[PDB]
Amino acid sequence: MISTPLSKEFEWPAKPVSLELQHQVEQFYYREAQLLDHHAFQAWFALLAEDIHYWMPIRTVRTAREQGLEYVPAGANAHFDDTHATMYGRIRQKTSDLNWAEDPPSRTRHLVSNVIVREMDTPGTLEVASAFLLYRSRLERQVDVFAGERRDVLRIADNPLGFQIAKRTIILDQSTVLANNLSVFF
Amino acid sequence: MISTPLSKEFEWPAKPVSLELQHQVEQFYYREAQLLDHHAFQAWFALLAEDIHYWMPIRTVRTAREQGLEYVPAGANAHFDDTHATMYGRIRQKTSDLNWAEDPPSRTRHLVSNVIVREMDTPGTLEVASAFLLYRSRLERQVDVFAGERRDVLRIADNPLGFQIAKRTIILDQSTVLANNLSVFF
Amino acid sequence: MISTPLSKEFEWPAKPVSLELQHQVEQFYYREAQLLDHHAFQAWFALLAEDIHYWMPIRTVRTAREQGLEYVPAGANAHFDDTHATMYGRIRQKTSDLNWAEDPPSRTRHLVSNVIVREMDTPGTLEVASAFLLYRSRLERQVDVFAGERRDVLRIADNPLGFQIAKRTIILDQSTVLANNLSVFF
Amino acid sequence: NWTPDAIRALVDQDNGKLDARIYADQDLYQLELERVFGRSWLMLGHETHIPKIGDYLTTYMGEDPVIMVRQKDQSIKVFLNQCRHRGMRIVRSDGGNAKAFTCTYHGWAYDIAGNLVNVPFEKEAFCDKKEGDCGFDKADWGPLQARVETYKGLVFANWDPEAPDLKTYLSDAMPYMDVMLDRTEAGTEAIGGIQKWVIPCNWKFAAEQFCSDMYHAGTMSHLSGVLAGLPPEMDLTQIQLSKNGNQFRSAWGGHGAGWFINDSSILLSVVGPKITQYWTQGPAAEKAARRVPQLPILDMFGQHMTVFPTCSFLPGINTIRTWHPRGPNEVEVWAFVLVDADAPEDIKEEFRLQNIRTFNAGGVFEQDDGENWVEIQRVMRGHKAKSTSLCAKMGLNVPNKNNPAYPGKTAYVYAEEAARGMYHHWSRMMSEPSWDTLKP
Amino acid sequence: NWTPDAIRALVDQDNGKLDARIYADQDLYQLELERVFGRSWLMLGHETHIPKIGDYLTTYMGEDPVIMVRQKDQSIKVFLNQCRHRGMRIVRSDGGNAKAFTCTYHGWAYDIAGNLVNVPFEKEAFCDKKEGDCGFDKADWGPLQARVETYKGLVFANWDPEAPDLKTYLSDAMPYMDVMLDRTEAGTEAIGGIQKWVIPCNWKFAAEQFCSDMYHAGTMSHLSGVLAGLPPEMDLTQIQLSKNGNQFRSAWGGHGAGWFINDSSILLSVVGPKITQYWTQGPAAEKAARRVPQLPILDMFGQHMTVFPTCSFLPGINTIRTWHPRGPNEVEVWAFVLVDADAPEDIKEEFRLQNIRTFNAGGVFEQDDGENWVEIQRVMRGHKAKSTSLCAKMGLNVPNKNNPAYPGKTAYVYAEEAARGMYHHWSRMMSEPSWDTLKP
Amino acid sequence: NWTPDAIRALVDQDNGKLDARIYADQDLYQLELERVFGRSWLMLGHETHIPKIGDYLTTYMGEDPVIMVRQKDQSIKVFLNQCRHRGMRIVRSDGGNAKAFTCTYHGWAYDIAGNLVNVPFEKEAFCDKKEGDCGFDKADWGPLQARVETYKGLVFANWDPEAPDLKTYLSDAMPYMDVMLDRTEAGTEAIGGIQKWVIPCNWKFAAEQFCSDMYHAGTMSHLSGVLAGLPPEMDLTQIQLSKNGNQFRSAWGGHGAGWFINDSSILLSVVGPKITQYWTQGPAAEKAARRVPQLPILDMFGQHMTVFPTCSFLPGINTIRTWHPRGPNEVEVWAFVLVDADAPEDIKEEFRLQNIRTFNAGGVFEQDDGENWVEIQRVMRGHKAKSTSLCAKMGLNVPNKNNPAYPGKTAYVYAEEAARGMYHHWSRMMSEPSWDTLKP
Ligand code: FES
Ligand code: FES
Ligand code: FES
Ligand SMILES: [Fe+2]
Ligand SMILES: [Fe+2]
Ligand SMILES: [Fe+2]
Repeated sequence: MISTPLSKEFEWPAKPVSLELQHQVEQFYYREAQLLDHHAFQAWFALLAEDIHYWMPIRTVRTAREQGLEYVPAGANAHFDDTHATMYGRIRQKTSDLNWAEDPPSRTRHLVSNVIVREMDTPGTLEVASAFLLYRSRLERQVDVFAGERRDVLRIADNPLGFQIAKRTIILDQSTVLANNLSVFF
Repeated sequence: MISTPLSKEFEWPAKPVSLELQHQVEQFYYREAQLLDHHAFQAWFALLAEDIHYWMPIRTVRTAREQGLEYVPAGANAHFDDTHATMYGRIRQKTSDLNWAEDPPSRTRHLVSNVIVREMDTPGTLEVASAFLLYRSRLERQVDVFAGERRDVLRIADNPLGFQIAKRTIILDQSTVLANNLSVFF
Repeated sequence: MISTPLSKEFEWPAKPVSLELQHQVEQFYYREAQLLDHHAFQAWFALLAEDIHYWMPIRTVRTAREQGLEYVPAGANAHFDDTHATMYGRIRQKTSDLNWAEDPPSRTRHLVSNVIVREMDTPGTLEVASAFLLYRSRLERQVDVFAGERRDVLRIADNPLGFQIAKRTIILDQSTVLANNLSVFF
Repeated sequence: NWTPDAIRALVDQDNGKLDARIYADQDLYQLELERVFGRSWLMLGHETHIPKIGDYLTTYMGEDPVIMVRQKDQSIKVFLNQCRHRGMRIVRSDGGNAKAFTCTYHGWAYDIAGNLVNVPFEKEAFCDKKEGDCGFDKADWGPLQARVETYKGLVFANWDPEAPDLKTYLSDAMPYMDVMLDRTEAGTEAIGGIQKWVIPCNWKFAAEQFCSDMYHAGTMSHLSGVLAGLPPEMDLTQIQLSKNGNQFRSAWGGHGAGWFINDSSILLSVVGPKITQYWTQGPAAEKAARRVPQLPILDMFGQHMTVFPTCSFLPGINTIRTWHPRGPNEVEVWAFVLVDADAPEDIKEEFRLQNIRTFNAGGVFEQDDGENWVEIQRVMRGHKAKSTSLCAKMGLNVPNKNNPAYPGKTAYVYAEEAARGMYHHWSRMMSEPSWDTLKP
Repeated sequence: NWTPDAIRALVDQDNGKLDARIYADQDLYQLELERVFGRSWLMLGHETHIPKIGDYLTTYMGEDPVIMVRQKDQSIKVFLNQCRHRGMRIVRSDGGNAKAFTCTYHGWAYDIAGNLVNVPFEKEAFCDKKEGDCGFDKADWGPLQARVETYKGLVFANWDPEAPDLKTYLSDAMPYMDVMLDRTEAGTEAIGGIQKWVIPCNWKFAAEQFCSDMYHAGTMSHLSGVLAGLPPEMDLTQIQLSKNGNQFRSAWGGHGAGWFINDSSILLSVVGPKITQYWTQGPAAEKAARRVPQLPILDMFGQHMTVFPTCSFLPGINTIRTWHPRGPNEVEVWAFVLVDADAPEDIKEEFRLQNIRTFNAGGVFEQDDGENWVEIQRVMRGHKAKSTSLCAKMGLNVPNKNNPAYPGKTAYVYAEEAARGMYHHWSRMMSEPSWDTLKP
Repeated sequence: NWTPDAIRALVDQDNGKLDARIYADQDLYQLELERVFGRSWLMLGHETHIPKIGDYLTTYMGEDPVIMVRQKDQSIKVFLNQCRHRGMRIVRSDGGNAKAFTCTYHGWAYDIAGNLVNVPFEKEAFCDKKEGDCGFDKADWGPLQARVETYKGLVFANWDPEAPDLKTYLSDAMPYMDVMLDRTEAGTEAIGGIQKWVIPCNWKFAAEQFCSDMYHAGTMSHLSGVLAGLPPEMDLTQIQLSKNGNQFRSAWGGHGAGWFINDSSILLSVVGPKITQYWTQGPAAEKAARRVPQLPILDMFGQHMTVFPTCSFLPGINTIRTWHPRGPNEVEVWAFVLVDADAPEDIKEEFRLQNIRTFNAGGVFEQDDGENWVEIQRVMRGHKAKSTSLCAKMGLNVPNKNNPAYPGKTAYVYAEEAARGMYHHWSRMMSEPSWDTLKP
């Protein structure tokens, strides 16, 4: 369900999807991560649909009775809140050779697991949750580890990967961002 | 084999199980992790069979000739050693809003992989090994990473997830516990 | 493609391989990791083909115009660069009870994911890329985390695991090695 | 350790030189916690963070955790987030609404004013016949309070009873702040969501950049950031150099601002054409110019500012943040976005989205800024590198760079006059024990 | 640095105040390693950890790694786990059985007594014609030995030849220990498996809690822990308050204990009805009461205790642990479970399972205890917060709270008398250079 | 802090004792950065790392990052990798070819000589009518330069203008170096790929081992390493003990080497039969013996050496590395492999492959070496353990262990004479302020 609270578990379908569909979605994600982890930024950006909304909300620390305030809501400040146009600009920056936070470039690994797929009411459209571990290291000794969950809307697509990303929401398992920046894509 | 030493590799079946069974077991584990990582503790506890034994032994450091002393044995001190009744109490504590180590709550991610399934001699019963990475972060800056192996006995079950956990043994890849507590479930 | 640059993404096949083959390869990798993580070094070494080449190149830090210098090339210094004979010696050292860096032994977890398979032009031979997270802890408090990518050539084999490793190249997502040694296998 | 004379020598504003030790030395850092953060006015948040009675925000003064909380009389109080029994954090959330603050260790409870009002077992364990008759009086055991003053929406706090009031401390800098804070009778409001992140550098690199350093943006640092904002048909070959502007050094206190004049392109690259129009033309801009008459605000573009020591912002982009220090080698950025409370909602939404795009942990301008500070810090671990004499000469004794259109001391947009006053003021705070001499 | 006068001022037991610096200051921590851990009796383990000749346990005295090892004559020796050639750890395992301890760097080998007995190449490289004839004598190069004494099963060690013997140091506290350690002629035994974990807090928070702080358990800290033990049909609304009990302050040395009287519910929530019955009724309880006649042990419930500086336990739950210090801001807990050696095995199994459930890294009581210490520590990073004057007044000059049924100085179960003596004793150890004055 | 007298007492070469504090004390470490690394000749790399004009290598002198770069006149310069404006790292890559080094913060650009040659906006912001007329002169703001000298391929650098030249500093040690560096008129070359890794130990453990410690290899440390090289049909029961050889202590400066005599098995286990033959027999070996006539080089096997403080290598295996210090408790190893430039390519390929197999972060010899240093370091966190008096007596006043075949002072292969001179030299550097007395 696209507007399930991020504090709430994913609304998986009564029974899991077919093996074939699980494999296609996983294989898509592994190819996406290859592109990112090998800094294929133009090729990665081609996977973003023209109507993409890519968002990563801020997470706050709350005691029991104010737990519904954990997530800073849509329409307020956020870590990412992007369209196809702004993501394009980010990609121009990343491929410019003038992005000093990425020059020299980070070494990343996007491990993809816990993939749960839901078929939506439009044929060719999926809602997918997955867990990630993003390892980033750069320069001599810097290491940042990010973990969390991605909830996507994927659309079947005529490209060589067979999908585009129509929506991406990233749950990051941090409140204070412990890295010095978010100069990598999730 | 349920009593294989934890120091020894998993006794996988001569040939891997069917794709369909692998998918059902993986999908079960991903739903379990969703429940934990979204603090759905009542729903998670419903997955524990009435005869559950949930155990995490202590691991010690030994030189070559005393390597069979690595694991503190069953029947001695341990990190967890629980029944359906004691796990119930833990769940009452976790949902009380008075569990100060979890108030505010930890941010966790349970990544599930390396799932190896074995069909047991009772129909509907499986022995499953898997690897985990448990990421936990809380308050401003605290991060604990746990890695290890789970060996479960799963039983097919009429619940909406289709299994219950009849046994869980957790291998943690630490001797000294490096976190200040074990206030999360594995 | 066996000589794709390590800086470049994996050359996956136009469409993913069958479910059955994906499952066999994943299941092989999970058994391999079980052997390593339970220090079954003789059994693990049996998985290395007689013509194995096991290599882990050095990664360097470069600004934009000297990015093709990132990887120290084949034929130069490296972290591993091994044959069946040298790997045998490493295994003798590991099983001797005189390997002080491994006495007492490290606690490892090899998480295997993002498995992408390519069928090669010889029947029974595969090129496989995967992501790894290698967790290592030892003695009281030491923890090293390694992440990266493996690119293998696997051959179908009459052993109880059904494959041997004919080539292994490891991409490590570090330049400076942050651990005090590389006393574990990838 | 460090004599006043030894400390003053680390900064030479007459010859334009800085000793690199100021950014790394641990002993100097502890003296900063006492002599700078201990008695400076520090920005904690915005009144709109705590609109209603019992609303609170937890944040920091230096490395001390404090609670900022709206009182029954609409006043705001600030006190240390530390139980007076054994030191436990009283409040464990980032913010919310309270009727009371209770310590979870032994259950000592505090009203929203910070007074101790409930001690479990007081009657059985702490006194004989009536409260206070054996030497234990709850009135004695409240957490330390700070002085609190607001300036047009911003909440500042200061521990030191002897320090000057807020406006006195702000010296001649208030009009420059007003460019952002006083454009409308409606005031400003904070978009919800304070973004917090950790940068392994010294606070002074970040404080100085927003005080005095437009240079880095007019040269190398933000080429790719600017590029990110251009349409596909344009490249960096079609962006003109920016060379005209000024900077301000406050008469007292280390404050600084700089801006471009009569060239909106710096602003356009960050905030977009919709905000640029709002900032310059129409009723809102007209009213701003009436409200800040001391400055030609409609001719000013891409302004930066620091209110010493650690309150920094960019009027017109409207990012604002406090640099919380975390030793000599680390800082936390706590940033949020301000908008005029009566701006059209399309304008508010553009401020929100352009801010995330640019001056944010993920932003296309900020990521390159921090990468610079982090690399400097790493190098200063070196023994030779930590004692280097650094050049703060830019603009020093360079004549005819002031601008009589602006109040106070001014210099070129590419200058280190503001920066020199920042370090000169740091050295005063660090070497003069009493407000007797330090006050304006 | 710190004068004796400067150190004594950090603790005022007459006015009931503590300076927060005691928990964070690094310089004070190094003086603690010299003046407290360097000459206190420290708990290393239990005789049953090393039953047989050549059995050993590696553990710690402060931050020094030591080997505790059973000798041929059934004595126990303790010596530094450090090779005298270049410093390598001699023994790399947590425990086992040895005939010899060999250093893996150059192969220097030590007998189980800690003597150096084999130097590779001694004849070719270290002497001329016979061993020792060029100044190298193996007798000279054994690792430092500690004094070792046991008290009813517990093994304690002390480096300082001038310190008082163990029982003298235990002052008037032994009966309180006996409540756990001397219930039966059979003695106690340790369940196998020492659980070890790392808490980022100062050792003194944990030492003090088990010395003197029942307050936190009678208020807020363990509500959820108690709740975890209740049947589905009950909630916290059906648990009565606990208000009756006492605490003990040792005459010398900083030791402390507290307990509830004639109310077994504190005990019942942690240990269950089977252990509660065993502890109170039947032949085992009767024999205990004969063996510890100085105390009304069958009326005592949920006792806590610390033997200064870092040996803490809960008689009747029977968790016992040492707090190993790891700088001012960290500790390791090394805990194990003791049971009467002749208890029925169903009783032993209930002790084992209830201990894992409650006072364990995963336990439903312990997790909330540590969360408190960790948050205190974090706050003390602040500059104001680290110098706070904390309230240790509870019970101070509150009359008629002693209990003549118990030996030595007593006060209410909710009191800080034990705690005041703990810090008073710390300040003595920290400020008095010689046992000449420090000894009882 | 530390008086010269206090420092000299930490090392007794007459009685053969070392104070363990030398390896852990932070205050001593900072004095090492000033008094040892600040004025010693430090190995940075090999001329073949930077063959062509504009080629550069970034590396370290102590904890200072430096650029080593080939000049237009084929000279090599070394200067601090730090911008003189605000301290940014000028060069961000490990190595490459440059025409200029530009700081990315404000765009200050440096030629390959380290001179400042381009300041953005100099004309508008830094002067009035012409460059330098307001006190800002680019000539004033170049990064600190080091003295640079090469010795047969190796590039060394030194900050101190008053230190002795390179060869003078090398004392009587050059022939021992020549065993590796001067075997052929063709010189040596470095195989590409510097391997870098982090070991949590003190630099002196590693410097000393390669200076003086064959003992650890003739005893326990490398049993499994040797075993790794044996054919399936052999085990450690068929490897003979090695007992014949010598070691060298330089006349001045702390340098050391050791080797076995007329027994090639130490070498064979590491480098294999092909390299052993090349090292001993045929035209290349014959020419080496003519080129290093001061030593019986064909009788020497498995040599180790340190050029004080941190340049270490193994002639015949041909691993070479610098130990960069990272506080008292950490080091980085930066290692590479040297081969005679005119060796047959099959020989070069065998050097390459055998080196990765053995003396490498993954190598079967190195992993066990480091495990030793790391465990020592961990133990020295202890308070008693950090002040231990360690035995450096081996060989002390043991007569008739020298070898007149070799120049300078010699002793047995299993000895600590070289090691004693290393620590004696450290104590001189640490306690004598001026080259007036310190120079040879
Ligand atoms: S520490 Fe707050 S009530 Fe005790
Ligand atoms: S360090 Fe123990 S024998 Fe050398
Ligand atoms: S810091 Fe290098 S040009 Fe400014
Ligand atoms: Fe900037
Ligand atoms: Fe407690
Ligand atoms: Fe060695």
